[PDB]
Amino acid sequence: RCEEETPSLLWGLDPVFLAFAKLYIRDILDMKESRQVPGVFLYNGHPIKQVDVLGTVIGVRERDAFYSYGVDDSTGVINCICWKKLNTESVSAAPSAARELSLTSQLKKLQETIEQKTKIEIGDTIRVRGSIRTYREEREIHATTYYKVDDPVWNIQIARMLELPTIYRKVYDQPFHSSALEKEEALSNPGALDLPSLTSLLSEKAKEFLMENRVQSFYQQELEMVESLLSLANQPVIHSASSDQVNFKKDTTSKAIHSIFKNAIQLLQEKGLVFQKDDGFDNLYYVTREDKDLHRKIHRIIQQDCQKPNHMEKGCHFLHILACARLSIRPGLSEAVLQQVLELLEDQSDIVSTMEHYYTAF
Amino acid sequence: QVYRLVAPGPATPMLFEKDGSSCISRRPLELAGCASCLTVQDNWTLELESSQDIQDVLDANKSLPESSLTDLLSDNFTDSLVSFSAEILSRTLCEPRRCVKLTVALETAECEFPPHLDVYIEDPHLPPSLGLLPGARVHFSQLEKRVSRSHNVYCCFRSSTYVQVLSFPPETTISVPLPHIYLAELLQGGQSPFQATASCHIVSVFSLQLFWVCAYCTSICRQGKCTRLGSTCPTQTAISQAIIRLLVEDGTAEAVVTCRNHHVAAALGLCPREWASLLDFVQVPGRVVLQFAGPEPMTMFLWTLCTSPSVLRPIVLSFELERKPSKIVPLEPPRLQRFQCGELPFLTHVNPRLRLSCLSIRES
Amino acid sequence: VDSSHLPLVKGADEEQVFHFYWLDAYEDQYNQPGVVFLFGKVWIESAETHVSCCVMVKNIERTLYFLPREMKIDLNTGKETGTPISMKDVYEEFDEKIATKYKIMKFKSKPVEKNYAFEIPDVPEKSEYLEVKYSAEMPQLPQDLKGETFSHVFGTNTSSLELFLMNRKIKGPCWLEVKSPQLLNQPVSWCKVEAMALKPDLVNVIKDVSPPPLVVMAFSMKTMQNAKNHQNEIIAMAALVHHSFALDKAAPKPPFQSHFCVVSKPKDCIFPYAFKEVIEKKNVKVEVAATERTLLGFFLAKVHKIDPDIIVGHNIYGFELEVLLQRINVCKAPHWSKIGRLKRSNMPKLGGRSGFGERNATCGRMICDVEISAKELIRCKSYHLSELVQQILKTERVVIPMENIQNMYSESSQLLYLLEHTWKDAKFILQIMCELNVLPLALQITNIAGNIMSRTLMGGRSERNEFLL
DNA sequence: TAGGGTTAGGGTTAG
Repeated sequence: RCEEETPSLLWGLDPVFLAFAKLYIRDILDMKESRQVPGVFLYNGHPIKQVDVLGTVIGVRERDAFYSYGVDDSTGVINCICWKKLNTESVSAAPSAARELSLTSQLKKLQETIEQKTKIEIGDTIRVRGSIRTYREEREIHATTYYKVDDPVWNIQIARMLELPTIYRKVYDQPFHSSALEKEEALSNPGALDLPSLTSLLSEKAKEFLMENRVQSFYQQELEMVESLLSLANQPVIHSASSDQVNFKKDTTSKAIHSIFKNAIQLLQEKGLVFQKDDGFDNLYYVTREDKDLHRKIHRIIQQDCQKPNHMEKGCHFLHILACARLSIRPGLSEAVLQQVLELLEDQSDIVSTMEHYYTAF
Repeated sequence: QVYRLVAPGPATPMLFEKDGSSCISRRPLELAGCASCLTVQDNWTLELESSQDIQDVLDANKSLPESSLTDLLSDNFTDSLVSFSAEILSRTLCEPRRCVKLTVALETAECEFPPHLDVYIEDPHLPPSLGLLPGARVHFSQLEKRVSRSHNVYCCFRSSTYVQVLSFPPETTISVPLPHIYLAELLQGGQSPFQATASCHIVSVFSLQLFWVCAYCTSICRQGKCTRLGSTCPTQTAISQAIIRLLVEDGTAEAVVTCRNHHVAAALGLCPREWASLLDFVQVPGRVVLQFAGPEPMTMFLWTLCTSPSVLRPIVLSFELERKPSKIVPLEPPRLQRFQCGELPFLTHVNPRLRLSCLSIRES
Repeated sequence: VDSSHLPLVKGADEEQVFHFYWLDAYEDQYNQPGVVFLFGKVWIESAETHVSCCVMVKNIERTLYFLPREMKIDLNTGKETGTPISMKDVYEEFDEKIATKYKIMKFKSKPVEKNYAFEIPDVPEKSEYLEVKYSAEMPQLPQDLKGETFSHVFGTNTSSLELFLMNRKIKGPCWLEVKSPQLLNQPVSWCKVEAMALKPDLVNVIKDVSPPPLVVMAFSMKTMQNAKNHQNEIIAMAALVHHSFALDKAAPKPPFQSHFCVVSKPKDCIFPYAFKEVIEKKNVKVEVAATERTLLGFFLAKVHKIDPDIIVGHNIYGFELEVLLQRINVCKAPHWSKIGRLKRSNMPKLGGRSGFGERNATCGRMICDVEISAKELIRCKSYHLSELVQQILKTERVVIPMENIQNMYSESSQLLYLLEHTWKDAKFILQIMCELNVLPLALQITNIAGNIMSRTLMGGRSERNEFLL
C-alpha cells in the first residue's frame, strides 16, 4: 500500500517542523519530496523543513551575487548556496568624544572579527544552517547562517558522529505526532469503553438538550422521557454492568438508568448549571442561566458594594459577595451558581471586573 | 498510637462517658455544643500500651493519610483540608503581617516528578516549631488550601494543623546534577521534568533592556540621581539591571528563553571589563531599550552584536520552566498560521511556544 | 425587545417578510464556509425607532467553468487520440475523475454559453462552457487543473461574499426583503434582533424607502509612554454620542446630545488630594477608574450599551486601534468582541504591516478616520489635528507634550484642564467631520460604485472601480 | 492574601 502522507493541516503539530533537524547528507539527498506542498520534505512521516550540516569544504565557486560550497560529511556531498549580503549605506565614522571613539574602535574590531569568521577556503570545516531547495533537478541548501568552525583537535566532529545515531534512534525513528490522540473525537460510537465516560457524555448531551429548549424547570423523570437520551444511554457497557438482578432484569436496568441519570444531573449541579430548592421534589431542578430574579438581586447587592461603607474601597471580593448572598438571599447558595450568575451578568454589560475575583458596579 | 487513660481514684461510674454539667466542665469556643466532651483532670495520667496486645488495631499504623495529587492541585476542590509529606527546601522570613514562607518539595509514590509548594505561617502561631529547617523531612496534616489571584496554589497554616518532624538535616549537603533531556520531551505530557539541561543553539534575539534604577524607590536614575529624589529616596544609590529574550532550539523543538541580571552578560559572551564599560556608558542617558521583533553608536554597536555569529553560537543551558508547577490553567487551543515555503502559502495548526527561564549559561 | 418574535411586516402576497437596511457584510470561510453575515437597522413598531439587526445567509454555492478542448489530447503523452470532443464527454470525464479524486459527492451541471475578452490567451471570444455548482464544504479544486477535455477552469477561488453580491444585484446599502425567516436558538451577535435565511434566493431589493438615521460617536484619548519597556498605556479618554444622525441633509445642530468621560491613573502615581471632592463640587459627569482594566471594561460596556454604527476620530487605524487592542490583550479584559458585532474568541494577529487583522477587528461597524478623508477631499500643508483645525475652523489648539503628562497629577486643576482639553479635542474632531460632509459623500460614492460601504472609507479607489467594472 | 505584572513576538526573495 502506498503510504498516504500526513495531511497538510497537522504539520505544525510536530515539534520537528520548527527545529533545525540534524540529518545525514545521504538522508538529505534520499528523502522524498511531499506532493501537497513543494519545498517541504518527509522522513518517516516527519515533515522536515530545515536542516543542519557540518563537514569539510571540498570546492569553492564564486559568482557576482552568491557563493557556492561543497560540504562533505563522510556520507555524501551536497552544495550549499551562501547568499551575499549587500553592504549598502555603510556606517560613517565621526571623531566623537573619547567614549564614542572607543565604541567605534570596538565596532571596527567586531567587524574585523566577523569578516575573519566568514572567510572560507578549501579544506576548512564549515557549519551550514538553512532550508532545502531544488534547482534544475539538483538538491541544495540555501544557507541562512554559516561560519567557519575552528576545530584544531577534531573533537567537534567526533562528538557529532557519536551523537547522531542516538538522536536518530530516540527521535527520528518514531511513528508520528499526537493529533487528537487516537479517536479522541467522539468515543468510537455511543458504545464507548468507560462507563463514567458514558455518564459524562450523556450529562452534557442532556445539558445541551435542556439549553436548546430554553427549559425553565424540569424533572429527572421528564428527562427520562427523552427517547434520544435514553437511546444514547442504552449501551452494552451499562447493561452488562447492571446484571445484579435476575427476576427484575427490566426493573434493575431501569434502576441503573435512573442512577446514571442522577449521576449526570449531579455532575451538572456541580458545575452550577442547575440548582435545587427545598420544595419537596427530590428531582426538581432550575436552570441557573434562566433565573432572572437571582441576577437582579445579585446586581442590586453589588450596586451597593454589598452594604459596605462608601469610604471603604469600592467593589467586593468573590468570598465577600458569596457571604453577603448567603446571609441575605439564601443559605443554600453554591459557589458555582454564583460564579455563573456573575459571568452572565457581566456578559449583558451590567458589572465590570477590575481585578480577578473582584467586581464593581458601573 | 493507642493510649490508655489511667485516671486514679474511686470507681465512680459514668466518669469516662460524659462531662458532668454540675461539676468542673469547660469547653473551648469552637466546641460549645458538642455531644461528646470529656475534660481531663490534673491527677489523671496517660500510658502507652504494647504492640503485641493491640496488634490488630496497631496493624493500621500505615503511612499517615495524604490527599491525592489531583485533589491537591485542583481549584474546583471545594474542601479546604489537605495533608502531605514533603522535604523543606528553603525557609525565609517575611516582614512588612509577619510570615515565614516555606518552600517544600512534595514526596509521593504516584508521580516521579513531584511539584513544589509554598506553606505560609502567620502571626497566631509564630514561635515556629523546632526542627523546621532546610533539608529535613516533615509531615504536614490538615492544612488550609487557597487559590491566589494568579491561579497559584499555596497552603496556609490554621489552628487545626498538626506538624511532625521525621528526619534531621544531613550533616553534609551532597550535590545532584540536573537531568539531561531533549527539548521535545517537554511537549509530550507524560511525566516530564521541569528542571533540566539541554544543548541548544541560539537563533535570534527579540529584545534587550538595560536600566539604572534607584535602590529604594526602584525608579530610573540619571547620573546617580533619582527622578523623585527628595520625595521618596533619602540618598543617591544606583544599581544596574538587565533583561533579554533569546530564541533557542536543539534539533528537536523550539523554545524562547528569558534571562536576567548577570546571565545577560553570560549569554552575550562578554568579559567582565567589557560588561562594566558597557554599563558605565549606559549610565549616562539612563535607559537603553531595543525591540528587534514584536508588537547613536550604542544602538548600532548593540544591533551589530545581536546579529553577528559571535552571539549566535552553540551553548549549554540549564533552564527551569517558567510556569510554576503549582500554577494550574490549561486553556490553550492550537492556533493557525500561514507558513509559505515555495511561493505557495499553506495553513497549519501550530502549538503555543515554550517559555523557559535561565539559571546558568556555559560555552562549549 | 423580546427575542421570541420577529418584527415581521406583511407583504403584497399576504405573506409576512423581514425588512431591514443593511450597511456592512462579513464573511469567514475558514471557520464557517458558505456563510455571509449582514448587519443593519430594522424598524420596530413598539418603540417607533430602529435597532441593530443581524441576518445570517447560508448555503452559498460555488461556480466553476470548463473550456472544452477542440481535439482530444492524451494527458500522459500530450498527443491526439483520434476522437472529437463533446459536452457529454467532458461531463463523463469530470464525473469519473475529478469527483473520485477530490471527493465531490454532490454537484449540478448544465451547458452554458459565456464570453471571454481578457488577457489570458488560448481562450476563444465566444464558446460553450460547463458550469458545475457544489457547496463550499467540499475541497477547492486546484487552479491549474487540466484534463483530457478541459484546458483551463475558471471560478476556482471566488469568495462567497462576492458571488452573493454579484448574483443578487445589490448595489451598496439598500433596503432588503427576506422571505420566510427562521429564529436562532443560539445567539451569535450582540445585536438586538437575529434571523437567518436558508437560501440566498430569498433576498430581493426594494428601492423606494429613504435611508434611516444612524448613531455616530467621536472619541479620543491620551496615551503616556512607560519608561521601562517603551509601552503606551491609557490614562484618560472621552467621547460624544448622537442618536439621530441623518444621511440625506445637513448635520444636526448641536452635533452631539450626550457624552461621557473616564480618567484613570498610572501604576506609580496617585490622584491629587481630594480629587473626588473637586470633581463632585464642579458637578461634571466624570467616572474615576481604579486601574486600566476598569477603564477598558467601562469603555467596552458603554460601547455595547450605546450600540454605535459609525465610529470616527483622528488617526484611529494607524495608532489608536492598535494601542487599544494591545492594552486589552495585556490587561486581559474579558469580552473584547464587544468592539465589533459578531461573537468571536480569538483576537486577530496584531502588528500586521498591511493591517488586515486590524481592519477586520471591527467587522459590522464603521471606522471613519478624518485623516484619510481630509487627504481625499482637500489639500493642506499638513494633516495634523492642529493644522486641520487652523485651516478648516480657523481656531488655535493647545498641544500638550508627553513630558508634562507625568506632572499634571500634582494638582486637581491640572487634571481637570487635561480632561477638558481632551473633551475639546474630541468636539473639534466631530465638528471637522461634520464640516466636510464626509458621510453623505461616502454614501453617494458607495451607491454609485456598488461596493461595500465600509471599504469606501479606506481610500481604496481601485477597489471601488474594480467592483463597478 | 502571598509571583513579579501580566500579552506576544522571527514564519519571505535573488542565479
